[PDB]
Amino acid sequence: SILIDKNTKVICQGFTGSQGTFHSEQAIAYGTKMVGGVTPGKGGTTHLGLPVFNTVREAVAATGATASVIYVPAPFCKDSILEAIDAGIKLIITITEGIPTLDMLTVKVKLDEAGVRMIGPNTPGVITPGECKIGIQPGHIHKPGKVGIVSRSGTLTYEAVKQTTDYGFGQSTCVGIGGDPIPGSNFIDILEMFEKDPQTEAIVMIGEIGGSAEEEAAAYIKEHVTKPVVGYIAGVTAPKGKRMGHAGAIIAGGKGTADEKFAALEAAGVKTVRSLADIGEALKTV
Amino acid sequence: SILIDKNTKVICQGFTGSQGTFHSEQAIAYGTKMVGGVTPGKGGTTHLGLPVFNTVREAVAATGATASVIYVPAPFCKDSILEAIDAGIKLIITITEGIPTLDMLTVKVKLDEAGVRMIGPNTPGVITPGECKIGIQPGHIHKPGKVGIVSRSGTLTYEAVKQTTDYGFGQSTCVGIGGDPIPGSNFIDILEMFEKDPQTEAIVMIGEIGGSAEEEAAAYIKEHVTKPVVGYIAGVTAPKGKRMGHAGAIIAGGKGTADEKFAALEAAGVKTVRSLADIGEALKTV
Amino acid sequence: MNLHEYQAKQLFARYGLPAPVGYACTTPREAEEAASKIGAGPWVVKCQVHAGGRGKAGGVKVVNSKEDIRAFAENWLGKRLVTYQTDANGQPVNQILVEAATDIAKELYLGAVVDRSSRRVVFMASTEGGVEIEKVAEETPHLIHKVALDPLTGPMPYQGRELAFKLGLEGKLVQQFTKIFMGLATIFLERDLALIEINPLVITKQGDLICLDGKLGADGNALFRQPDLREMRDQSQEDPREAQAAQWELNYVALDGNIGCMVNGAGLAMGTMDIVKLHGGEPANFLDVGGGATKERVTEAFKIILSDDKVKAVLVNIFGGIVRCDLIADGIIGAVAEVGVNVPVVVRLEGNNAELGAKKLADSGLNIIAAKGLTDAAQQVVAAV
Amino acid sequence: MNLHEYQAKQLFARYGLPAPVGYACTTPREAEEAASKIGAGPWVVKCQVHAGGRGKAGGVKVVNSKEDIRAFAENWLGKRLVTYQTDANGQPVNQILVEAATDIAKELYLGAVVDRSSRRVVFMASTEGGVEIEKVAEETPHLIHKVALDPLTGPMPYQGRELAFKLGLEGKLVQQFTKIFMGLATIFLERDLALIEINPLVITKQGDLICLDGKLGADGNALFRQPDLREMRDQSQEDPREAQAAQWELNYVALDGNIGCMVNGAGLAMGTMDIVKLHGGEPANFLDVGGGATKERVTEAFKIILSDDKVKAVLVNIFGGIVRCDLIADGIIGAVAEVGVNVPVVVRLEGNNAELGAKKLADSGLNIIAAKGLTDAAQQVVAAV
Ligand SMILES: CC(C)(COP(=O)(O)OP(=O)(O)OC[C@H]1O[C@@H](n2cnc3c(N)ncnc32)[C@H](O)[C@@H]1OP(=O)(O)O)[C@@H](O)C(=O)NCCC(=O)NCCS
Ligand SMILES: CC(C)(COP(=O)(O)OP(=O)(O)OC[C@H]1O[C@@H](n2cnc3c(N)ncnc32)[C@H](O)[C@@H]1OP(=O)(O)O)[C@@H](O)C(=O)NCCC(=O)NCCS
Repeated sequence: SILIDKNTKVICQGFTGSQGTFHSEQAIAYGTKMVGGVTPGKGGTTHLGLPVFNTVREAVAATGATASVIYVPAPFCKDSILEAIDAGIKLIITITEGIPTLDMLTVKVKLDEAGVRMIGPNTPGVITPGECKIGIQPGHIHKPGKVGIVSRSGTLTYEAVKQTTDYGFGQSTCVGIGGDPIPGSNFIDILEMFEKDPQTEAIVMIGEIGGSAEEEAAAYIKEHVTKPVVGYIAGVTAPKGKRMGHAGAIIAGGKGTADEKFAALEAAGVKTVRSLADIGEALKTV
Repeated sequence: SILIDKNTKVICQGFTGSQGTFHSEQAIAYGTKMVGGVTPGKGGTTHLGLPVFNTVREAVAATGATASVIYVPAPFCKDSILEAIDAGIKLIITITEGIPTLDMLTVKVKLDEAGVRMIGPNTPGVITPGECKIGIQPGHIHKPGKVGIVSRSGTLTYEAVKQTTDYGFGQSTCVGIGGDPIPGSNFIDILEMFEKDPQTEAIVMIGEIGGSAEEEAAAYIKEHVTKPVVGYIAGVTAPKGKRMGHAGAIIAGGKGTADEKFAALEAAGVKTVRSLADIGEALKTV
Repeated sequence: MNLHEYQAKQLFARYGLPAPVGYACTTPREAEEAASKIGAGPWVVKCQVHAGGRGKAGGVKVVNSKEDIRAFAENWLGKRLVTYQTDANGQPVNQILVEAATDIAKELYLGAVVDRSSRRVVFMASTEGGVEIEKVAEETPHLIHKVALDPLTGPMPYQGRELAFKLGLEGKLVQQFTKIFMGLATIFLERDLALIEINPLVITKQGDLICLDGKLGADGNALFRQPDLREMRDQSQEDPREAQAAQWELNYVALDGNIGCMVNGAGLAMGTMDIVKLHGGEPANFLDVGGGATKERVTEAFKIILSDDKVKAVLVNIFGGIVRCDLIADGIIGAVAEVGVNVPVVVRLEGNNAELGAKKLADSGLNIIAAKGLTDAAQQVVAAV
Repeated sequence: MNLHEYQAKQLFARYGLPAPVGYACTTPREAEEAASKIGAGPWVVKCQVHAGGRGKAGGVKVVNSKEDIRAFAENWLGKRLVTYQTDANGQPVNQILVEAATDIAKELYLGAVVDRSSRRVVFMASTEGGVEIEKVAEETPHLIHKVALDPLTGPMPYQGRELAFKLGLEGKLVQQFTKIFMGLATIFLERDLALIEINPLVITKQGDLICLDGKLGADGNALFRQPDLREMRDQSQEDPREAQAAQWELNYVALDGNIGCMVNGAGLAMGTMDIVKLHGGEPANFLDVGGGATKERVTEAFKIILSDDKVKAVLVNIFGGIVRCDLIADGIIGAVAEVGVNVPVVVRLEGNNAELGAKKLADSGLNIIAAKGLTDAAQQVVAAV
């Protein structure tokens, strides 16, 4: 598995809010090691049986948490992400959707410069079936296994999870890198992690129109990924120049089309599927 | 020697200006490998027998220079220093005095982040007697030798140079780190360089009131400098809170006095002298 | 969101960047009165629509009399202009920009976007103005010059100078260019822009730089902190159904097909359209159900999808979410029933109680085919057509 | 350069940061008229001088009648206030700040400077307001909290919050503090400041934060791009000779001694003062000759140094520079001759033609001892006294 496991201690920024409460509850049920949350002005109280703090730094000092999930509304994410980086957090999972591009641009530079890892924003989360769950994904469809999944989307990912669970392969860890233009981590970042992960025997890569993260991963897979990879790209029927939901799902300058990415992954010897329904099948074929 | 030698190719930013012309001329005479200068709007012409370019990038592409000396007036240094960093220059010597503190603060971060080395600003320059001269210092008083010099001042440095030349020791390389509050390189940076330099057998450290670069070097010398170091601090008779010429020569918060620095260097076992006249002597004593 | 050329120039002006003297007009009377305010002719009249290629479509002209300005205005106000960047309906022209003619010496190109690859804001300059930059790129790439804004230091003069010199400018044109570069870079960062395109950036016979045209795009995600921009949105320039869907927390985009798609998730939405296309179907739209699939939201979805007479069938594909499939099945039934859907509806539920839901659907008595598996669902909707 | 408290508060106001309601007055009449404009008393009257410790010196008082305000004003306007931070002459009081009294609940400390050690702008907060922060530091360091501004991102709310919580604030006082933090950080960066000190930053009985006092220092090197600040400089608060020297490109600072020093270079200047002190002398000043040692500039130097009656001798020490020692020797002779120096003058020339110059000096016939070596020069000036 990668990023998280049964021993990862996690705090929640936006802990006392609607989504923060609901999903933290789900995580606790799943068995995730939630040790407390942060909500400026509500420090000193307790929520979901856990301690609430005024600052990320206080929370870390008291719980030694190393990961933080963010459920803070867009307007304040640049602030809470930078606060986490400063407090010492090493892993940040930002669920929030709607963060300004120019904000992530700066945050991304700081993340790299500071050596902190962030998954997202605009992602369903990260999950190591059986060990740890951080995000909004339905736990009951996952199964401890050997396939690692990396996707730019949410519900589309569940399809691959269901299939890999049905064929019995199960999942090592599921990482949603998010649907924004400038994510904290991209395909290559996660791919390299799966390569070094002994528990991961195969990799499912799920992408969509927009940008060139996929094309760049293709070249990287050819060059540094020895394990088998099944890839799927959504957006063949999409029009150029229009945003299809995700802030990143847009074909700009006529570059970054669905077919373009399929072709790229194939030239790198990646098993690509043209029906999201056949991911499980193609996997068995390896 | 350190930083520069007989093979260092050098370009001049502010090449066609008054100081840029005069001192570039002196450098050429000394034998420095000046290969061209940069002055926006005067590209395509020739000055002092060398080519003038419109941008640092053009100059580098044509001469392969790796070092740049800056003679641009303060208001435009942040711009020309960042231009050099971008063009690929690896060594920058900024002679300019009067640069805004907040400007150097940002430039310093970029320098480190980019892995580029800058001596200054507000410095007489750098010189490896017999091999290369970059700055405004009088060449005829130097002599190829074994003593390396690091100073926060200008003319005060010449005293040490004359003495080391007179006692026959000579100099390996002379580095003026400048008199500003936030310099490109500090004592420790240069010290470490002298330690690895086989040609340098001894080190003369010249400082003054203000800040704590000296105290910090003391600790570093104790810990990582094995060669002998003679140190001199100016400003014993100076008043607290007043600027004594150099933008950095000011005792703030009552901390950073002359005696304070002497004491610090002594606690680290550094041969300190209380009369700038006895530097040569103390050196012989080692 | 996009802004009109006249709106973009007004902004460049606020930031001290040269633009022709002009006036936006809503009536033929304002248009002809603009002439005298501008000065002596000839004058340029331009229809204002978000799409480009207005010239080729005849929406841009140079006229010589107030009488002609008036004729141009009475011919376009109220009509829809159709360019190579619009659908067949084109866009409504509710504003005519009337400005002073410019003595063109040379046409340059200056733009800026957020390069997803290098993760920086990047400016492009070229001597090939007045041409679709994309072509210049693929054909003569060496004629396109770029610089990236440093997140740590912000735009710097040496960068504006670099482009100027690469474009061969010299003399006062170099400072003028740098000023424009610094200005646009500042707007980009301050107003949270996404796109900037000065095409062409003209050098006048009199020897000055002036922005003959301008295109701006703002980051929608940042409008919460861009009060002025927020107010400049022109709804008429888009499909009304789009804004209507956004209101109910749905993402919609119309297409050409007879098969409607209602899916939860953007990726899954596109994937479902693709699989329908794969089995010989023609997707009529893209509709990603953002909020929970309540009876109310699903109802709005149907109404919006079906507002297109081309739709003959509707494929619904929903995976998990925050509700149970049996509950969602009820909502879909309630929805279909209340809207009175007059076409076959193939549903594909998956997740918690997937079967219990399929059951309720199969028994609804309504025209609802409860598919088994995505491939099945796809084949059936394509069939029902 | 430094600003007056009233000038600082006016700036904080422009940036929306609370300060008492007040007025700067130049005549006793303006002072008493201020009372009614402010409201009901009592009122606070404060002498305005750059130095601190005004209170201990009796320059700060709370009065109860217009009559008293008038008396205070007539007593200080025109006089020089002497504090533990001024020389014996103190500084001229040309302005009386008259403001509304404040109901103090608690006194805090908030400041900012450029930490040379970490190379960042750093803000300090403490619950120990109304006290020389330096003392709080060395005695109870754990009561001083700091944060450094990130060059890449600029000030951030979470930082203002951090300090607020460490100070034990809560409720609306937390947002109020953060606002003030963000504001001061912004001023610091935008106006190129060097120092900021709100001491004390008061919490009122009514429960609000207000800046009872304020101290600003601007980076002189940046004034070329700070038009407003440039105009706020108050020459009267410094030694007039200093500004006078700067005009002729000389750096001067007066001391207590009988030996004047004229040296080229700040480091060498301090070093020469030190060596004189070392051999039993008492340096009367610091004078670093910036520009070339021309006859004219050297003349000004002499005039300025000798303007101090305490000076009995003058030591000149010049090393190289951009001229030859023989030429400089002539300039010194010309200078001494034209000023008509009435005290011994020991000169020490070094560099190109050092001896040829020493000769011209020894033969000038004037009262000029041409020393051989710095130590010699030092011993001789000390001697001549
Ligand atoms: C992040 C998001 C869920 C927030 O929505 P929400 O939880 O309903 O917001 P709420 O107002 O209920 O709660 C937010 C809380 O953030 C907190 N908050 C604000 N600024 C904060 C900061 N800097 N640090 C920590 N907490 C902060 C507040 O405490 C607030 O709730 P409270 O004050 O009532 O306790 C929403 O903006 C979002 O991104 N939704 C999309 C999720 C999504 O679809 N993701 C992609 C899936 S693939
Ligand atoms: C830098 C300094 C030496 C300039 O003085 P100067 O040479 O007389 O200034 P000039 O105006 O003659 O020349 C400056 C040149 O910079 C150029 N310039 C301006 N911006 C530039 C940039 N970004 N890149 C390159 N050149 C630039 C101009 O082209 C000008 O030359 P020009 O006359 O051909 O136009 C002066 O600002 C200074 O700081 N002196 C302090 C010296 C000192 O005390 N050093 C400490 C040593 S101990």
